[PDB]
Amino acid sequence: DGRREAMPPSIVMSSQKEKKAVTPAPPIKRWELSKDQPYL
Amino acid sequence: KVSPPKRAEMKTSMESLIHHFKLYTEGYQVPPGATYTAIEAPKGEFGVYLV
Amino acid sequence: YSTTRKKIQEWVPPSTPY
Amino acid sequence: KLDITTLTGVPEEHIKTRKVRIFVPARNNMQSGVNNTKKWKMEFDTRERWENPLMGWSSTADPLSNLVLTFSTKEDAVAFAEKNGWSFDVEERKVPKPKSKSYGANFSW
Amino acid sequence: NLIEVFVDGQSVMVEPGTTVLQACEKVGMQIPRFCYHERLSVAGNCRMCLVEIEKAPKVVAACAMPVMKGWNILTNSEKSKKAREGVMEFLLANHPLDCPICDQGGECDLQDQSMMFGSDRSRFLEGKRAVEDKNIGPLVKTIMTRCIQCTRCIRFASEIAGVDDLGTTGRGNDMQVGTYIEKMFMSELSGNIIDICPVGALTSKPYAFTARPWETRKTESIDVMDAVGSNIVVSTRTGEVMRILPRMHEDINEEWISDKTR
Amino acid sequence: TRPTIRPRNDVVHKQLSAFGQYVAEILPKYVQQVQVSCFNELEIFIHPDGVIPVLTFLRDHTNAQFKSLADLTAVDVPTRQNRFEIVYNL
Amino acid sequence: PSGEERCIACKLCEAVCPAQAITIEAEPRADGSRRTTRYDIDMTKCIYCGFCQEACPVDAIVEGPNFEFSTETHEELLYNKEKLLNNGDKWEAEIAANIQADYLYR
Amino acid sequence: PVSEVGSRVISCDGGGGALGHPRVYINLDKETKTGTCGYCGLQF
Amino acid sequence: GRHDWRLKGAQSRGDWYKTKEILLKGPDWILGEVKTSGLRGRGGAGFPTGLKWSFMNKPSDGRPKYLVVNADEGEPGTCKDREIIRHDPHKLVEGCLVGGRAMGARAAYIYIRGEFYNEASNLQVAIREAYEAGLIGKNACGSGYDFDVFVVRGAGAYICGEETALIESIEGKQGKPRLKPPFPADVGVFGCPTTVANVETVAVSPTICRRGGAWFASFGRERNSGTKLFNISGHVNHPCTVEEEMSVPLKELIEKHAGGVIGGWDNLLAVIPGGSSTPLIPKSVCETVLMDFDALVQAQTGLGTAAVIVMDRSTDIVKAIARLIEFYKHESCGQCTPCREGVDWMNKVMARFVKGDARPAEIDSLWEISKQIEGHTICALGDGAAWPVQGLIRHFRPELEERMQQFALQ
Amino acid sequence: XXXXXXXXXXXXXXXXXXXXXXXXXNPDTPFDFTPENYKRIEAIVKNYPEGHKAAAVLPVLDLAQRQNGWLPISAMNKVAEILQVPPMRVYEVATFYTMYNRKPVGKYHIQVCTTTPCMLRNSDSILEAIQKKLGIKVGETTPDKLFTLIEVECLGACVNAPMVQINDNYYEDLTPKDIEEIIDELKAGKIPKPGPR
Amino acid sequence: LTYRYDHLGDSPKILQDIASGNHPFSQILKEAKKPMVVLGSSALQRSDGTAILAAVSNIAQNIRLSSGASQVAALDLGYKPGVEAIRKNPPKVLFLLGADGGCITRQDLPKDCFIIYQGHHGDVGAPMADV
Ligand SMILES: Cc1cc2nc3c(=O)[nH]c(=O)nc-3n(C[C@H](O)[C@H](O)[C@H](O)COP(=O)(O)O)c2cc1C
Ligand code: SF4
Ligand code: SF4
Ligand code: SF4
Ligand code: SF4
Ligand code: SF4
Ligand code: FES
Ligand code: FES
Repeated sequence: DGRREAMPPSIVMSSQKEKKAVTPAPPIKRWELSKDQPYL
Repeated sequence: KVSPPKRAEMKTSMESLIHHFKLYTEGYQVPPGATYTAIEAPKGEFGVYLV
Repeated sequence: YSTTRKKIQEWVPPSTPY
Repeated sequence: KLDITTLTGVPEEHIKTRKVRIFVPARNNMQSGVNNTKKWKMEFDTRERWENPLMGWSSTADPLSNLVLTFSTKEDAVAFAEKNGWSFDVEERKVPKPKSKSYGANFSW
Repeated sequence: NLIEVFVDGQSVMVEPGTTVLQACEKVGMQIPRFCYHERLSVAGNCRMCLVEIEKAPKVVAACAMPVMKGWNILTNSEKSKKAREGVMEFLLANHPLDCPICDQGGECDLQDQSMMFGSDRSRFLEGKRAVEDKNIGPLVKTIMTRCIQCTRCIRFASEIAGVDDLGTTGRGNDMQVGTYIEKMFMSELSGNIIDICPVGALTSKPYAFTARPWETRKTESIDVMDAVGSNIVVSTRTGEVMRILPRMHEDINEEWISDKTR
Repeated sequence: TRPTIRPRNDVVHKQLSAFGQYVAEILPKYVQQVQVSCFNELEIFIHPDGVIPVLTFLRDHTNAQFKSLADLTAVDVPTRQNRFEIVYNL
Repeated sequence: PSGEERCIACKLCEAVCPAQAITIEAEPRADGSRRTTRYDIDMTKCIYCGFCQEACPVDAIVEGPNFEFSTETHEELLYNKEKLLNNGDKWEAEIAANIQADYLYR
Repeated sequence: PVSEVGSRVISCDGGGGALGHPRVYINLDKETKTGTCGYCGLQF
Repeated sequence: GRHDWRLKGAQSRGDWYKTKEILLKGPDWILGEVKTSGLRGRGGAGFPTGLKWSFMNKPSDGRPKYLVVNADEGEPGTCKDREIIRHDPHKLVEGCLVGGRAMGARAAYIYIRGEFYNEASNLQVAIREAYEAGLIGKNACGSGYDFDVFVVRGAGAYICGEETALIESIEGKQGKPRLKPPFPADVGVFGCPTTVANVETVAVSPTICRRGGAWFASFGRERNSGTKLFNISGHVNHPCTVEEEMSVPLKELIEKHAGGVIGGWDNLLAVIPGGSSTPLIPKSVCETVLMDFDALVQAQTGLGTAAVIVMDRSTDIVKAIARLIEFYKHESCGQCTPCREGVDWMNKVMARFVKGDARPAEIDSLWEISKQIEGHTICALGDGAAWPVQGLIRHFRPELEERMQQFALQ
Repeated sequence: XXXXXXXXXXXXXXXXXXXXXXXXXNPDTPFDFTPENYKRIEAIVKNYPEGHKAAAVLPVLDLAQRQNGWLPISAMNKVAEILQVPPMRVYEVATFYTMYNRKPVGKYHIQVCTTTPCMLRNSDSILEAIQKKLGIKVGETTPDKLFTLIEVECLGACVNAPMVQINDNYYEDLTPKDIEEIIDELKAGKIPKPGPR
Repeated sequence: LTYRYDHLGDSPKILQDIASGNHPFSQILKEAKKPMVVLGSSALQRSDGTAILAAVSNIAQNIRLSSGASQVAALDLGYKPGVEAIRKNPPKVLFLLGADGGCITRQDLPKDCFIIYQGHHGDVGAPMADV
């Protein structure tokens, strides 16, 4: 079963009820340029 | 529970026929929730937000 | 055209007097 | 009394000469299930629905017969219709009384 | 004086004694069921209600054992779930492929229990038993074969209609809830069984075939054939009444209804 | 439990979690809660008065260079003290 | 092939059509077999999605190979049961040919 | 049309292997029997 | 005890003697004499019998207390009680009086199979003599205590072998055993508290009350206290009933009491202790296992109430197991679903197995489906049908598989 | 409620019921019991506590079975009327068990072991021998309507060799010729209860 | 009725007798907690309905001393007599539904055949009713 693996969302703060900076994700690299046909 | 049984099968075994029947009558339930999917449709990203 | 006959088939008063 | 009748485009007829009928739906009795029973809903009263002269279809006049709305609490529902300026017929939640059960009471004597 | 008992996690100050089923009913979580029915009687057949004790290795029928002494019970425990699939495959091992024609088809409890719990693949691979009909009266349309021996209906008859004409017969497979002897069973509460019958094994002839459950609107009101004033759910397929059913109400009908009114 | 069910990566759930904490601390005059839908979708709440200031920073860098609204959905719900429930993808 | 009609009014063709074009009103046969009284459909609303083609357990209704039946008057679009049967009579070797050629993929 | 012989329980499908009505078991011999949709009665 | 079933023969067993003394108007010491005796259930239950009977000790509550011997002797391979009842009713009667006193029980109904008609009759005669001597009823063989025996006949229902089913059989209701937790210890026949015991237990109890219960404890392993009758059957030279020490190895009792195995073949093969208990492979069956039931628990097996099914390889095991499962399928009332339908299910498959027509993959599912029944049915008959098959899959797989392919050539 | 105090003299009356055959060593009409049978059934009805006479159901049917040799539905209705119990419960009892016989039996209702231990002892040769004799196939009556073969589940006489019983009479240490000889002796009008060893 | 229950005799007999405690049944009625007196509507007609009601009420009085459609609605609003016994023939009767009481007699009809009939079936009342 897969649908039974559905789970309530993980939650943080619930504000209703050093330290370091951080990215949502590591930055993606710039793409290589097409290799075989660099220009058109 | 989500994909209807193949016809050769639904015509010859009980559970098959039942899930067939309910998949077309009531249809499948989905867990409550919300999302935004998006894909590279040719004109641009196509975006579905549903709950 | 209409299919499956009728509905209420309501009753009517008798021909005989009183 | 936050009346919003002017804001809704609804014709006066149907904020007037008909009534909502709040209730928590009864269990289908053929079922043994209980899930659909809970949670208030806000059914409107039925009006006329005749028959199509052709094909016998149930042609219908009223704007909003099929409408129905779930709720979490009754007070919220009543207040809801009040915000709409709606006539209403609130009905009690009617949870079954708990009952004693005993397999051995069948074998008293 | 009322015992504490743990539904899966949270504590619940449950009433003394009272069945595990009733405990989870009190927390509102709903165990899969068939043969049991309040306003009837408990029975050990149809062990679809099996649930797992917090510690004791083997599952016990939910409507059997009364709760006591700070019990905890994992309704969602995996062993419970394997148990339920286990039983459901057995029930479906013989119930005939009749869903499209069986008049119970819209809401038969057996279907929904098959969806919520039963394993989807078939893995029975032989031959279903099937049995001849037993004609019974102007009203009920017995079909059997779709019978699953939740005795239920007999527990209805002996304990409410009071007639004990119908009853179980035979042993093992071939045992049948049909009454022996051709004799017709007429009673004033004969109609309510059409409600009580778990599946399509017993369904009202007069209403038969005429409609399907997802269709009809279900107005609430009260009977007029009697001044007794029992609550009901009238059911109409658009501009025309289809069938009547009882609507439960503690002061009067309580889930039952008459018969002349039906 | 492999062929059918989705694998659901822990990693993304981590990064979104921590980042939710990150914004939760950076500007908590208004972030009611930073729930992460388990299939990797963060989603903070906002006091209705607070819309402009939050979104403003949401374009403004720290990491929140979330340019371009994808949409401005308006989910409705009859209950609740206030029914309409606006939503901003980014 | 026996010459008996297939339809048995499990009525879920009504229950799965998104346009809900279909309307059915079954009543018992004198023999006691389930049957329709006024199966009907209207091409005015039907979207030719072929959900009905999938849905039928007894494989009664079938989305026929014919694709041309443009007509003068709106009232003709709204097929009656008898009309469908006549279409089933006109084409039966053809349809049975398609289903014969196709069903294994189903 | 004429009823098939039986003794006793036997299959029906309406004769269309994955083309007929879904398989069922009629259960009669000397008695008239069935049925689903297939009229294939087993009076014999 | 095989000779002279009349009271004259009980004299060879010494009759009642000091039984009047045993009636000290209090179970208690004899109850302790039972508890200390270490006796466990002969019904295949294996439950601490003195503990089992102690449960009824509670001050009456005013409802009359009863007793019902589970005299049936049915299970396949089991003909233990036959020669007994046919040749020693009296000690059974004395046990009824002693143990009935142990409950303080007012009475002692005894259900029988209806097949045992002639000796239900002869039992009725010897019991009549027990009334004739004043042994029973008012006063009853001295000590002044009243007690009231009766003997019900049966009618072809092996399910009645189960105790609660038998109780339910008594009221005229069908042999459909009650759901727990009410007990005969709590609510038995009608509504009154009752109890049930194997013919062994009740017949041997007075002897515990004479000869020392610790002397009973001496035999076998301490947790397998005492002795038990051992039927021997199947491929055996001299099939017979033989009471014996619990701890005795099987090859011992066969090759001594039974006239021995017919060869060294069956030693390599399965031999079933009882019926519901599983067959075991080894050439080192007995060489490993000891007939006392716990040693069989080491072998993942029950005693099966000590009936023995010797099984040479001249006979295919599969045919036997299949016929066994047929024996179950004819009998299980079927009120609880998993039994009602699962047993028939297993029979339906076993047919394909003896046909050898089945695909191999099925066997796992069978072994799987057995798991589904293995704990679930409301009474043990479904479990008893369940186990042996699991043992067979546990063991003789190649026979099955090769039978399958050899059919597959066709 | 109530109770049943002992009656030692009554047990002797019950002894006749236990041995009415003596120890060796249907269209809803019609039926009625012999007076001696009323005597017996009262004598055994005494055996049960006064509160609930329903317990008397099982033995009573046996007596009817002992009388008619068969069980017409009218007899069931009769017993039902006697104990006031609904006929349906009676039918439940009539059907649920094997010893009862809705169909007429032969003057000798053969019934024979079929469970494995006798199969291990070759019950097959036995049944094949009798079948070879009468030509009857399993449950069909002889046209003479005197014999009725029935394969039977474990008789519980498992210790002993192939076995048969015909109306409460175990026969043991069977050999296929032996049974034939005993059918012959059945035609001789006398039987013992003979283990052959 | 399906269940065991005591059967009595005749109206004024067993009723007034138990009312005067002549019946042994009156005693068990005395020791009984919260006694219930069930009088059917059908019993009230029966030529002298009032007499029966008086007798049963007496039983109610005794217990207290010892201690330890289209019907109830109209009486909630006092439409008594309710019975047609007022007559005195009154011209132009107005049926809401003469399907029930139209079986009785049309005696006012020769005096006045006219009868408005406001029913919903052609049964009984309609044929013998103008308008
Ligand atoms: C002759 C006989 C047949 C039995 N048959 C069954 C049976 O079919 N199913 C079952 O679960 N128990 C059966 N039992 C066991 C009973 O259920 C009961 O637990 C046992 O007889 C009492 O054990 P005890 O004598 O050791 O106290 C049988 C017992 C006897 C003596
Ligand atoms: S009612 Fe009986 S047949 Fe019709 S669907 Fe539910 S279970 Fe299958
Ligand atoms: S009658 Fe109704 S309840 Fe009794 S078995 Fe057949 S279906 Fe289940
Ligand atoms: S599916 Fe085809 S046959 Fe079955 S009901 Fe709907 S239309 Fe009639
Ligand atoms: S055609 Fe497509 S849409 Fe129209 S009814 Fe059949 S399935 Fe539904
Ligand atoms: S459990 Fe299965 S076998 Fe044991 S009694 Fe109940 S039904 Fe018969
Ligand atoms: S209700 Fe628990 S066993 Fe069926
Ligand atoms: S083994 Fe077949 S009867 Fe005893």
